[PDB]
Amino acid sequence: NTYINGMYFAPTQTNKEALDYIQKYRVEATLQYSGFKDIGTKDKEMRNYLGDPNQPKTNYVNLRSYFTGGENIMTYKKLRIYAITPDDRELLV
Amino acid sequence: LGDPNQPKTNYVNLRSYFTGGENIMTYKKLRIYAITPDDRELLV
Amino acid sequence: YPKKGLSPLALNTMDQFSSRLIPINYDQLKKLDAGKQIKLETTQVSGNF
Repeated sequence: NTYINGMYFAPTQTNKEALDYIQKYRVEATLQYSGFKDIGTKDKEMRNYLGDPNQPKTNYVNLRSYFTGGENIMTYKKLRIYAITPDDRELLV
Repeated sequence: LGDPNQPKTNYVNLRSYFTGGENIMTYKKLRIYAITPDDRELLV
Repeated sequence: YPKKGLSPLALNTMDQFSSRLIPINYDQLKKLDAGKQIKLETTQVSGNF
């Protein structure tokens, strides 16, 4: 098994300002026991892309710091947006 | 060349660009930005 | 102040005799890091005539 820790999300391209515009992501994923529970919202984090010390800073979703007890697996999940007034969807699998 | 007794020269930090992978020994171009215009320096 | 063609004014200190730059702890730094922005208000102005 491989469990996911987080999502080094949307690497620095040559044309992106929209990653400076969001403040909150909203997760739905399947835990190991009682799968597909709803989890809450948090704020984004800024980290170096892929941990390289000479590489810009992108968004990040620290999936361990949510309202879980267990892990995540390679199954159904959704990743939604809090734009400043409305909701939006960004990632699915 | 990393010598601690050697003058300071230019450097092009190729890891800190918009890549995800590596570079290889094939076709490449490396260009100046002079203060108004564009100009070319290195080709392989 | 300043005039129309000059750069703005910079404030970074908080003493009467200017040392001790303004601090921010860890939670306020992580809130500032996540894209938020602080607001600046004025309260009073004392002057001369």
